[PDB]
Amino acid sequence: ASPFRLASAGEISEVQGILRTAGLLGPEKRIAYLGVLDPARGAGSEAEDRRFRVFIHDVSGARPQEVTVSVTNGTVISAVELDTAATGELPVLEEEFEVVEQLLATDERWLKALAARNLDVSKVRVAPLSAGVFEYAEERGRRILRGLAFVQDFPEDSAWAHPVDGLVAYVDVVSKEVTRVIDTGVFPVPAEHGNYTDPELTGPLRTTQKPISITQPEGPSFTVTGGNHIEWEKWSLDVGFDVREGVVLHNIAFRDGDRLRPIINRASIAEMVVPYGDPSPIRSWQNYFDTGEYLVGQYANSLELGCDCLGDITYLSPVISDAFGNPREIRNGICMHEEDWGILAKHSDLWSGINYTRRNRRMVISFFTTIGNYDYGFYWYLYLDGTIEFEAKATGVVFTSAFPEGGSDNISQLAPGLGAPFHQHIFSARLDMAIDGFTNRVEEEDVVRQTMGPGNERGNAFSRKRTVLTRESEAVREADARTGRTWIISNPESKNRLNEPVGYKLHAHNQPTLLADPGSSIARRAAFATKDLWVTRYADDERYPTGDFVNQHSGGAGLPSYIAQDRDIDGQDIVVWHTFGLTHFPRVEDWPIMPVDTVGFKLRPEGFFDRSPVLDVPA
Amino acid sequence: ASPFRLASAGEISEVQGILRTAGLLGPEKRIAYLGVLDPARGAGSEAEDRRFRVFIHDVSGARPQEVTVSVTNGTVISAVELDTAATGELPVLEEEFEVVEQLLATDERWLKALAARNLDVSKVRVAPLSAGVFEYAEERGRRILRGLAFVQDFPEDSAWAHPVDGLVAYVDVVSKEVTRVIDTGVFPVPAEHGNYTDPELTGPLRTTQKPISITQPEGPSFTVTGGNHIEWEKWSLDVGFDVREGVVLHNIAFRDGDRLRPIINRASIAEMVVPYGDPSPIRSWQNYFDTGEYLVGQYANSLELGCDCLGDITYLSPVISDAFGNPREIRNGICMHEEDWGILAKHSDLWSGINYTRRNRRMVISFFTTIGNYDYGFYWYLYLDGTIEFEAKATGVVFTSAFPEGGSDNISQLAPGLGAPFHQHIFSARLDMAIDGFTNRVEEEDVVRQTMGPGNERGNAFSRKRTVLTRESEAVREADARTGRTWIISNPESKNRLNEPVGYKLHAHNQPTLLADPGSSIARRAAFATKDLWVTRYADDERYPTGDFVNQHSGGAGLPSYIAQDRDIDGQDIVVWHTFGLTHFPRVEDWPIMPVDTVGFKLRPEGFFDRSPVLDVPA
Ligand SMILES: [Cu+2]
Ligand SMILES: [Cu+2]
Ligand code: NA
Ligand code: NA
Repeated sequence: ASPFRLASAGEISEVQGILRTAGLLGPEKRIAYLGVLDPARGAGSEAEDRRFRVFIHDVSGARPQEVTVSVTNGTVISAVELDTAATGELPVLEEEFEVVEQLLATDERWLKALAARNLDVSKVRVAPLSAGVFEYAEERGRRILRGLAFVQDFPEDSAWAHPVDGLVAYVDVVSKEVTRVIDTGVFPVPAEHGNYTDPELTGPLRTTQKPISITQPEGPSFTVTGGNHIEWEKWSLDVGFDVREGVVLHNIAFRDGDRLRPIINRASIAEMVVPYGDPSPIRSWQNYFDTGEYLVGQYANSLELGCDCLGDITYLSPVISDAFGNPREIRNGICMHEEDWGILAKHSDLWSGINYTRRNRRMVISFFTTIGNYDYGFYWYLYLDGTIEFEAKATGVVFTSAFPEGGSDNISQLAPGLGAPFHQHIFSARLDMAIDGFTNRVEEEDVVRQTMGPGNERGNAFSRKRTVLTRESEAVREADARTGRTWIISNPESKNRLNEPVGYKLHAHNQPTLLADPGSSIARRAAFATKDLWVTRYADDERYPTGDFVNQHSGGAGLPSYIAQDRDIDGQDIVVWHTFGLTHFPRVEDWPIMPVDTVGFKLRPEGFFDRSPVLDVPA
Repeated sequence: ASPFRLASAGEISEVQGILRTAGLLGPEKRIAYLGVLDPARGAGSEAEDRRFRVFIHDVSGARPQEVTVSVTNGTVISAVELDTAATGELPVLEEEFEVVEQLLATDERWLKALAARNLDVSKVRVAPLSAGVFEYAEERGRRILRGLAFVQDFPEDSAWAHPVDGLVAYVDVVSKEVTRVIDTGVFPVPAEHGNYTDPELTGPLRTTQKPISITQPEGPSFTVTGGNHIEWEKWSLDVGFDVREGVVLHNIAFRDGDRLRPIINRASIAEMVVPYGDPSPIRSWQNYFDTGEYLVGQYANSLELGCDCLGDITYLSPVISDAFGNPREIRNGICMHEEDWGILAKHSDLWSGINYTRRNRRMVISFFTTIGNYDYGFYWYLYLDGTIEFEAKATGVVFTSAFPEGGSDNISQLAPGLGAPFHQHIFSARLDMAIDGFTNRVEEEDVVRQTMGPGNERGNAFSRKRTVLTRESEAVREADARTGRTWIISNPESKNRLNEPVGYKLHAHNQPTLLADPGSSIARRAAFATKDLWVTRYADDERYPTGDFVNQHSGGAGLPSYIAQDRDIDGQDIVVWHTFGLTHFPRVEDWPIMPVDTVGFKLRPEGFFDRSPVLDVPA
């Protein structure tokens, strides 16, 4: 039955077949995105209709299309020609990755720039970098990538150690033309290698680590049915996968006694952006929307046992479409396991004589992706006590530049002559809430300090206040760590045994939000990133905080447009969008490969249950 | 040699003998605190002098003494009589715990109050609660405890479910007199039990948890020598234990190539306070300095294998003095183990074809203590990548009251008629820094946003600024989460290969600090808790942010007194004092036994190393 099951090879093949039969997938067409759509609200009672959404690119220069297909019924539901100058370009295609370097290698301007620096063109790697929207009128409606160069001394060399600063190129990847080559002057190309598997750099490998063995002799405590339905320690959910968003959780619910109680209808990382803070014209345009522009799911790693995921691991192997509509498996792309999480609850009582200790555990659902130099792990955690948590783990190799003679206010030094421009990695978690069902509301809760005086003669009292966000125009909120600000999602029509509305409290890390000037291109294209919390009324076409087409798309779409509708969110079907990020001033310790750093958020039950939900956990 | 070794049973007995011989430990004397002193600065070339500090109480009413003994030389170094009305009372004595209930049980005022509520005196437990300093002039110079009552229906009942509100009593535990009994009127005593091992409340215990087995077939990767010297994955340290502070870390250093590089000379939790935010006179005086008043180390639990600490565990069993100077072992009081910590670093490179993944681990040193209703786990972590972290885990049973008819702005409802007053748990970590040696300084680092305009035409630039804290008067700092504020401890005389001062960066959680009105008794007694970061010049007698004697002691000592000296801290031997805490508005899920919640901080290397320190970690 499972309408939330993962896409199968057969379903993608059938989408291909339906598109072909309908005249929409001839030899010049390429699929830039393909994913299954979620069931409509209230569709459970009706029969399944598995629908897929497809963005089709045309290599001959014709306009791209957005298409929705019914794989159940073998039909095309809708097909619409896109005007990309207006609504945005399609996501970067796998196959364009090589094109920037290939075109530049026979361009006379590019070759002149390389010859000035005594660089062999065969050794020069060029990254295919998203272009954004700046002052170049000719780029409007054209698929552009920008190119930054890095020297690779030999095939196994880390080119990131050898950035070619002072040089950037712009390329039309459809007409296959180089539009601009900018050379602001030569900088020394940093000479030290950054080869972290070279014994010369690592030194002798440590022989001091003794093994750690994590086993489950009776297997894991979770079950998987229907391919992707998880049941674990009162929790129930479906693990989806999408080529854009990556791992998506559906139908997060908790079995409280005899009742399956919904909590979150859909949880995803709906966008992530990496804005750079270096004003050099060589990099001042760079803002990588890894999710919206590159599609993080499509570059999910195959994860190796005992290396990437340790313990008793159950894998999912999601299937995606290649550029022609053939199915492609990402073998062992999703890890699922439970792990011990220390003490859950403990008390040694002075009067009863009873000593009591219980252990915690969490269910982990993760994937790891690679976008150029960056590698990111996306981890969702469900805990015994009802807590839900997301954690992003950032690693890879830092994006480099030259380090200016005389230093920099916007770049860190990593090695002689080698710099790393300052940047942020900013995520948007889209939480389609369903606290005990769909009738929800959000309150902002602040700690309230009280003045010494009447009613508080010793000046010890403190309190809190809650402010209901009633309409979307009032629902764009900022952090206030000093006042312990959190946000509670509750169901005003579902009360606990103490007659208080059931709820969940979102605890943010209160890291800095987008630092760019509010008048910048990135502040408009990533408006979501300027505020910590947004609440919208649910709509099926409001999927991403940046809109459907982010690549080379100005403001116009996404959260600021959604919120303008000023819809009722006080006891309605709502969606929370939480912005959270890492602000990275690279350190020498990040070079030549960066140790993991983390950011995330959690939600904890807040009067959702009638007492602790973990009293039945055994010793 | 090991001058940082744990106190032995023999040393404690020998201190007893030296005190007895000196005429300082007759039959009326009791030891309220005993601990080993750290070696003086510059020791190492000179032979060992193990010195112990002792606070000696007199049950006959004589003035207490502070005494320092050289156990090496068999001498009393110093003995001084204390005027407690001036400098503070000694910590609460174990033997005083029973006294409050016992004295109240034959007091006619107390009995009248219990009779008004139809409570059998034999069933009424009375907590021995620290008194603080308020308006009661007769308490000055007297050892007072206050008593709040909880009914126990039978021996194994959790009395916390049955608070007796409207009633409090004050008792002189030396003269054995009840000074005051206050009855502001009857409240219903909540009737539901809170017995978390009663099958009627737990229901059938889960049978769904399959085992998780964590083993190390070759044993652990760390060594223990000299009883408490740890070496693990380049780290070196000594694990101390004190009855006041609990686990204390000494000589944290990292072996970088051939050189042992100090980072932190001493790390401890030097105070922790639990202020309550209920303005009822029954509780408005309550502020529990678990460390300074009660001594958290003395109540450290014996930790059961597979239950409290999971995996291949190495235990220390610290020895403390009882009230008479006899040694007492806390068996398995400190857990030591290493554990896997997910991915350390990972990159799959598009150009080199090299795929690389390494796992992280951390060394864990912990203890768990119980202070009445509260139980707290203190965890120190050292990570492969040079990160140092502390985590506190708070659990136990919440402190209860009646829940007022018509609600409360300062108390949460947990069960019918049962409340939990709002409170905070606020810690002070004292980090005697030694970044590459003792010549250190602290900078406050904020993110700096930049305006769009000349030099920043696209409005993307961002930067940071660092402000050196030059003197103690400038070194009392507050959080600013919005600007990503951190604090860097560096050595201005030790530079990395890039000619930059080596450093470590402190990352705080930026939780609310002390909420009480600044004119309250607790704001003065816990002044440290009002600001996130303090920096002092090291002095051997500046051990606690609240001074040596916290019990019933007004302001006048501790950090505000130390900072007044306005000493140079710019390239000097300095101490960082970081305040961090949890603000707890109890939830129904916290009842009848609370799931663990956490707070802490970490320090990460910041140009301390010349490149990543984990390049030599094997696959
Ligand atoms: Cu980064
Ligand atoms: Cu608490
Ligand atoms: Na919703
Ligand atoms: Na120091």
